[PDB]
Amino acid sequence: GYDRALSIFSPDGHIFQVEYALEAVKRGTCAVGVKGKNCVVLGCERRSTLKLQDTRITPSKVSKIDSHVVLSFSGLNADSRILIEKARVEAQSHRLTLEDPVTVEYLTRYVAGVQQRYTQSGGVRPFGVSTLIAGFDPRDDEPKLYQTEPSGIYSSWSAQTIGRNSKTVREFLEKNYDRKEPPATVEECVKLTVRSLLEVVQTGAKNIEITVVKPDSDIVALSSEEINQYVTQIEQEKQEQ
Amino acid sequence: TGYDLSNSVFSPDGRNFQVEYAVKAVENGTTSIGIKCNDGVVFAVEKLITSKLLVPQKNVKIQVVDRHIGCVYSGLIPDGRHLVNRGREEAASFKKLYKTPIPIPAFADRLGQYVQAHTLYNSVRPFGVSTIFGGVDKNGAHLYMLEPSGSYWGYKGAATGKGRQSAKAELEKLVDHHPEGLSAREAVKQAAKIIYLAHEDNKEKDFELEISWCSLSETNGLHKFVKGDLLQEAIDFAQKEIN
Amino acid sequence: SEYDRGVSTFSPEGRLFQVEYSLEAIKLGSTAIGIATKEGVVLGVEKRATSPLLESDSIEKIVEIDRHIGCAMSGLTADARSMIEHARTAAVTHNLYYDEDINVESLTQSVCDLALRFGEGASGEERLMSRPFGVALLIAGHDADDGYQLFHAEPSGTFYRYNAKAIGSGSEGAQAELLNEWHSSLTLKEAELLVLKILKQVMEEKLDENNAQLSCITKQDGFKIYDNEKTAELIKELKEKEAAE
Amino acid sequence: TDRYSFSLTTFSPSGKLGQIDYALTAVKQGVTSLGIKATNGVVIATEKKSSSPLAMSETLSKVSLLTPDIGAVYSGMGPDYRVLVDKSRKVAHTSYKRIYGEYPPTKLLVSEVAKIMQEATQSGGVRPFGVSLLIAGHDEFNGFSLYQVDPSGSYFPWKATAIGKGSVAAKTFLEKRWNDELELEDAIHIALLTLKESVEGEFNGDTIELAIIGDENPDLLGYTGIPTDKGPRFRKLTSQEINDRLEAL
Amino acid sequence: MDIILGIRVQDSVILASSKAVTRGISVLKDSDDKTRQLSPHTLMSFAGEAGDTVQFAEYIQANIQLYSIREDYELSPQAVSSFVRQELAKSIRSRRPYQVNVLIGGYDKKKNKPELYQIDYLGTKVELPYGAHGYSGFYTFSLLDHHYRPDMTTEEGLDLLKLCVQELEKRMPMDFKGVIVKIVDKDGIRQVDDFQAQ
Amino acid sequence: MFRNNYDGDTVTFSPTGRLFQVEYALEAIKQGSVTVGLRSNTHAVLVALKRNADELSSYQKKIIKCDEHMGLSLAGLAPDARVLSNYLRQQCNYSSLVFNRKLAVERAGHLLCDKAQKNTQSYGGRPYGVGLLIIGYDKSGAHLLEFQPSGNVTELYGTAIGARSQGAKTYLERTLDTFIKIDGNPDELIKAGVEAISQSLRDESLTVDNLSIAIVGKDTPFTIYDGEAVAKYI
Amino acid sequence: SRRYDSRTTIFSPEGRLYQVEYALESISHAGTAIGIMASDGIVLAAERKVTSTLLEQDTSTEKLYKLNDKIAVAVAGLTADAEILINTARIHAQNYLKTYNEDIPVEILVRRLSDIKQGYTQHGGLRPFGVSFIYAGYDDRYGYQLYTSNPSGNYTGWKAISVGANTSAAQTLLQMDYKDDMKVDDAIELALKTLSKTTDSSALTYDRLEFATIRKGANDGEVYQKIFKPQEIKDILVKTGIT
Amino acid sequence: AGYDRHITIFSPEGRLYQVEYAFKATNQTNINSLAVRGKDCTVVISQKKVPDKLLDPTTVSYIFCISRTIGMVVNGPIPDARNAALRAKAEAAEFRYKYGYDMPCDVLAKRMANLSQIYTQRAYMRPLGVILTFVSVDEELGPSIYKTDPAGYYVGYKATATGPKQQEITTNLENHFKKSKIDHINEESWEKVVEFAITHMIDALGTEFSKNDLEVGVATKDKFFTLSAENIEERLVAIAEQD
Amino acid sequence: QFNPYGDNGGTILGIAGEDFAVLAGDTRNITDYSINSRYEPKVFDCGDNIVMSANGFAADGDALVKRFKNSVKWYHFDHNDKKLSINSAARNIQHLLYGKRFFPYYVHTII
Repeated sequence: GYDRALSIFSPDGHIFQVEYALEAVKRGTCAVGVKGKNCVVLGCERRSTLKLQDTRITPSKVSKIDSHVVLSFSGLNADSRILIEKARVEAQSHRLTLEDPVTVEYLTRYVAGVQQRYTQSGGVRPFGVSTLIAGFDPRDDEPKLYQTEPSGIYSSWSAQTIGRNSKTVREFLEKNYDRKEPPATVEECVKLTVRSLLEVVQTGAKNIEITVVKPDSDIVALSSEEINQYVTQIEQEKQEQ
Repeated sequence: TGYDLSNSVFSPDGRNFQVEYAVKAVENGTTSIGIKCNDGVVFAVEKLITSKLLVPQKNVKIQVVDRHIGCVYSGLIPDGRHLVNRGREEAASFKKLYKTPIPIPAFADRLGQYVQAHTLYNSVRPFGVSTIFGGVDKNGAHLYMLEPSGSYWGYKGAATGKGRQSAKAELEKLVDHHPEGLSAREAVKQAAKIIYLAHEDNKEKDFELEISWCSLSETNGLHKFVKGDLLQEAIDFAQKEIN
Repeated sequence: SEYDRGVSTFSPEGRLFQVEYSLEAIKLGSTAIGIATKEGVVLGVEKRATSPLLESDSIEKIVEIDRHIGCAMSGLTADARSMIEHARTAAVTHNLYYDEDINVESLTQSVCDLALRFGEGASGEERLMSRPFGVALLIAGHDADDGYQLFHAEPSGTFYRYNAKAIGSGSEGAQAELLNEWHSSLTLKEAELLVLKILKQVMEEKLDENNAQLSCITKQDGFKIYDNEKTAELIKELKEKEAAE
Repeated sequence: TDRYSFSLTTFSPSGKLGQIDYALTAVKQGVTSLGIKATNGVVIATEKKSSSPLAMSETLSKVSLLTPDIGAVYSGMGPDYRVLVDKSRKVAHTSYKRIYGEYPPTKLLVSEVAKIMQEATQSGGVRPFGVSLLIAGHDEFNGFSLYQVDPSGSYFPWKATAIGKGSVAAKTFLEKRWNDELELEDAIHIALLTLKESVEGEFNGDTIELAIIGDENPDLLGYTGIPTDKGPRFRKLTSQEINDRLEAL
Repeated sequence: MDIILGIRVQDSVILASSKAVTRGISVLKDSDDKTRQLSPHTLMSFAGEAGDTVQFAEYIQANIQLYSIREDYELSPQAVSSFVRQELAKSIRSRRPYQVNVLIGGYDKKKNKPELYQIDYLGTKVELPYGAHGYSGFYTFSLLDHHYRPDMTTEEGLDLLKLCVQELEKRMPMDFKGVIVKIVDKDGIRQVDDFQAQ
Repeated sequence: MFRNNYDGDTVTFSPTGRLFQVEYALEAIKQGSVTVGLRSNTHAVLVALKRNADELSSYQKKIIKCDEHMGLSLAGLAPDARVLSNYLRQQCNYSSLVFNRKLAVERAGHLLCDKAQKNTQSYGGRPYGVGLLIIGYDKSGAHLLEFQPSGNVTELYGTAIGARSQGAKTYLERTLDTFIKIDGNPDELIKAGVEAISQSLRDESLTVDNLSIAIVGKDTPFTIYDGEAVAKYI
Repeated sequence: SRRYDSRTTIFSPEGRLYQVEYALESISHAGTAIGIMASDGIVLAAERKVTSTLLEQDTSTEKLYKLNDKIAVAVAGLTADAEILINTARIHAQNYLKTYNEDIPVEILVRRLSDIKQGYTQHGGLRPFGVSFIYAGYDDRYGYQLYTSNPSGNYTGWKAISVGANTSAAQTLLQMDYKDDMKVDDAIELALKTLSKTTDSSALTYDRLEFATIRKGANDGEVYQKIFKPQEIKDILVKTGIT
Repeated sequence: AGYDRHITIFSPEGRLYQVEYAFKATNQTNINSLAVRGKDCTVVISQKKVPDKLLDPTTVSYIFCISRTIGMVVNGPIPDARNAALRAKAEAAEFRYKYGYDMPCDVLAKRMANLSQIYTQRAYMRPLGVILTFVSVDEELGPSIYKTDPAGYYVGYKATATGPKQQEITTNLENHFKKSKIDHINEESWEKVVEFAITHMIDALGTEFSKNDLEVGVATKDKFFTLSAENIEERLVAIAEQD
Repeated sequence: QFNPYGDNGGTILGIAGEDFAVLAGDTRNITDYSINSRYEPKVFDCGDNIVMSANGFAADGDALVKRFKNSVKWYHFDHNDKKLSINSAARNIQHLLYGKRFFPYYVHTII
């Protein structure tokens, strides 16, 4: 077989080791990014299955990279922590050498840069992470949303999802998200993000994290009640028809 | 066997086959001989003309080291030049340190120690050549013949290559009917002879003979190439006896 | 069966299969097409997106190297980003040292002297990167010495100059067609409808100005990447001539 | 055979590094050796075997002095022990004596040695040491001590124990005749009667190499004038001192 | 040298810092801000050698900010100044040292107490009720020894600090082109743009 | 059954004393186009048959300059040649700036042999897949050499390498007595080379697009004739 | 045959890292250790695995260690791999103290360590740490905290956790009786009231234990960290359910 | 399925055969050597087989002069032994330089048994397939004899043997020393001891020797020397009658 | 104290005509108050129709020029014997000179 190393091409021009890394992203929990036209909203799910543990300092899956940029992932947990750190430092080094704080693409590019660097030489293993980077460039108002894969490629999207059962959530989004006219309200843009996870969450808002980011370094996480205030209003019109 | 793949590995009987195969490649190259006359030595190699399109007098197989050492080998030609350039540095740095041109016996170890080394690590290929060399120092003349395992000694005269035995029996002889140092001039002569007699294994492939020598009286301590008149004489002085 | 696993291993008939497979990696990319004319050079590509939520321009299949040189790639994207980057630095540096523009082929040259850096072991020097790049390039440019030139870069390390060429999944049928169309006296507008036509042909999906990107370069304005409205009507204006003959 | 026992870097499906256990086998083979902790001393001993009496065994130690308060012995691959020793006597200066103006306590030397033992493991390209040592000594704040060190790098403290071929039982014998009180002379005794069954050769003064940690020898210094510099506690018994204690069983 | 004053009062710290910037014979600017906020409640003024001055300031600021998003927690005045003294400390024994003196004044939301640390380019740090760098001390220190009280209001401090400046003007040879004042407290940093607009 | 556990690395001797990886290399030189070289006592000549892809692509050159008095033609893997010809350009420049003497051709052989050398004795790499015919004009007049990836540089009077090269070498082997004497006249030394090369065509014939030539000698600094300029020989 | 578990540098077709999983498997071979959170303290309880009649155990320790003067950890897994970490874990802890002149926060220290363990999982020529850790400590940021980390490099915060042998059992029992506020002397109770049930030995003997706890209050405005002595154990052990 | 290919892998029974195989190579030498010590001298014996009328015997020895007091004999291939001979030959020079005094036999042997251990544990090369026998007259032990092997071993010998005939030359001595009940040969001068070995060897091999079938060296009060060609014939004569 | 510099006098001159250019420079070469040669050129053709002269410290001059000429050589080698536009040349000379910004060539050069 030819799937044994990163430095070998299969007869048909593939490199399976990198491909298999992706098969791990599917293992992790689901993440979903949805942008409006004055905001961007990220959503996740909580692996609430085996708990008798703490609560205070529980990861939110979503992390801030700079005052104006947040990042979310899916896949090998431990692997993810390093990318988040490396991107945080770079974000500060950019300000140190150019005054100006980073752009959402420059960050995405730097990250994917790393992910690709770990598929070059052998005696190295590709990060088993896939990530969604959202935010707003400095003194700019156009919402941005990018995604990166373990292979090293990055891309922008109007809305996108990764992780287990991302095929489903994606179908949904596709027939709902209007390219010509994005959610014009942070409230509805949330509503749309919530209702999408509400097809893989397995009931309860106790399994859903939502973070909202607007222009001017204005970011803010969501609470358990607020989140349920939507599970509520969407469980209405659900049987309402 | 799985003991003939790596170069470092010992076979159950303490046998290093990769070095051995190295020798198989040596006893297949052309033939090289080495004569040790009274004061100085004589070398000669068999050059093989494959086609008519081969400028003659060119493509020399004998190299001088410093300016007093003859040097000839058989086997992989590139490996040849190589083992010698090292010898050329090893020489040079030595004279630059002690002033006095390097002792022929000393020189040999340097080469051995080096060839030695290419039998230790599995990341490299053993030298694919047997080398014969010598020259005249303060203790007169010496003549050695190093080989693929780094093993070597002093000889009265010797040779390696596809046809070496004939070169040897017709060599031991010269020793028996002369037990007391051969002859400066005469060595050359008998040299061009010992090659022909040995070429009968390449018979169908016309060849070109190359001789060099080093002697305290004819060369004057320095190693020189046998070209010109004495070069012809030695040929006929052998072409005649070939009948 | 046994000699295709080392990038530094000759098959009994003097071949380097890993390099060959490398190329086979490109066929998987979507088609890219280049046609050269005494008027300028054209570059067009099939975008091919998995979803309607992707942002098109997200897929940079055609990019600028410098004001006078552009290009289109095909094959592994991560591997492309690296070449595009080197190429751009190559151009700019040369500018800095000479106060002039790098000859198209001299640039293409440096791009190949980069792929030429594969191989791990240590037999002397040192060139860190294990295998061949999985991508090819269509470099369209222009310089004062040889005018509008168009090149094909292969991970093998060599390159040829073309009058017109196509790479990617469709380079099979596309290259045939181009063999029977191209002629030295083609106008720029003529080549545009030709690149546009051959894609539609050996492409697949209904050819819309979303799954097809088109660009060109000229002495006058350098490298420009045709906006959507232009390409859009260039498609209508195209698909029309198909009715009659 | 597995396909996991030929790589220091490899975990077997259960979770056992391999090459280590086979290394630990070369030890469970070596000649029998023991160590007993007393209340006012500690004894470490190991047997000797002659290739032939044509060889002078009195030019190859087996019970070594690391510090004038610590000695050690072994069972397993001879040659390793010889250098593992000189590397221990150094990592004892460069790592303590030269920083604190004094020699190191038992516990920390044993750990500075297991540290060098550790390296052999974590890293493909080298093999671990085929030796296991019993290190015995004493330092002011800790009283006397007894420690074992294996290729695995781990190390533990005993009261008494044995390592080697004849250990299963020797380690059984000791278990029976040990109690918190044995004075050193008792230990020196209990040792011989255990180094007894563990032999097929003989029991003279040469084929037995035993040393012990005890009281200070104000004689074994070489100088006198400085009050505190009192003397070395480590004493390797001589061929004579031995066979005498052998007569009185 | 430049002017760097600072004084801690009841519940806040105040920082004064001359506005001029001079290159040899001329004055290229009379509205320079020698300040640089490290975090919501930590402020740091500086004065020293031409280039070294702000390259360092920004560097420090970058580290603190990094730490703050990473931990999502805010580093304390005490620990912040400690970090600074560490760097400068290593700096003095390096191929070429930064020649920068500083003042750090933050609000410890944990103790609800204002704190002011004064550090010089050598790595010499000390916690004080009020401080100054360079020649700035000789003209003021006595006035503050005289009137300063720990119970002082922010409102009273300013009045005090005004006196020190008036003295700096009357007896100092250099014309520092006025100062810019800033206040740090439980609510963060704000600029008294009315000591200038006066 | 029937394997060959001795051809995996350039660093392994087969039981008979052969380096198969190096052998396979030469095999790649045979798969390349043909090229010819021949010289008299006043000039040297390179004649090459450029190859191509489509009727749209260009013909890949195979003649390379190295100095005003030296050059070579190649067969096989293009890149390898680049590296080699380049190492050569360097060696000449050194011998020019430092000593101010034009690098002799024989020397250029030793140099290209010792470099090709290293790649047959160490692990990890592979041998150069390309043969070269070098020509030049030092203080010993005309000169022609033939280098192979094994580090074997031999000095001939003429020769050819590449697919079908055979026929051309034969021809040269007869016309020898004739051209070895074409002194003072370059135009005839080239017409000779062109005849000899045609002895190796099977597909087409040489056209102005696929023919390359080059000369150097007595009063002719290494220059290369391309396309529309080699017409007077077609 | 042919499997994807030959090393850490290799993903199976399904994105699994076997080599790492096997290390995670080495833990179930270690002595049980427990950690229980409390409204006023944290308890660390372990059960020495290794055993023999003549094995010194009243002085030296094997499972409980002090990293910081405010942080402690329970070990489980490869003995040597444990010390390598524990030491660096101690150095890092002191650099924070030396730089910020404040004591290092728990999560930061646990994260730094998990981040090293992470790394030995992604680079060739490296073998992951065959260790697991129960961190128990206190900082002014989040009061008392209980954390756990495995060989894969992940960490987490429990209110009551167990690692080692029979984790299923130990874990189960706790999940049952743990009262969310439970005072300290009830956790030390529940410590044995769990370790007991999941042992083997005819009887749970003191010499086979290791306890330590972290308490603090208004009194010493700071934290007192205690590592029980063989004595206190043999005692508090009787006060419960042992003759 | 290749234990014995790598110098670093332990067989299930901690063997490391590559080190073992190393030894058999120390035998394909086909030369025997025994060394015995006098009362102020030390002598080593070894046969000098020269199977070629071409090799000039002057350059055919297996005993070199490390330092002006120490001599060495090797039971292995001239390439490998020539290496070792050099390293040790240099350790001497440097030791003197770094310590003010001439390096002892017993030491040099430990630098080598150590050197050929690190040589063998780090795997930076294949172990040399030879046995080294160090002889000299120390100023703190006079008659001294130590012998190192490939596995990194060494020890003192009152007089030992090495070759394809261990036991013979050995036992023969065990019965001669079994009588004299002492650990050394008694005699005022070397000359006589020499005679003792040849004498006590022909006995074990069963063959006569001439002034070319043998080879011996001896050590005096600081002055190591190789026995002459012709001079070896001497004592051979003197002891051809006092039978 | 070893001083690595020296002044070998000399004067050079360069005028640019409407469609031609000149560059002159005397041949005398000196050291202090003595003569080293009454004819030693300081004005060379470097190829591609470019004249150059570096005047000041004799040696640095010869060096720069040689270094420049070997550079024209390689410009051809890498860009198909393309001609070196005199402007492209000066830009290049800059880098050569600035190459030694901290151990400067003690000369005033003119092309």
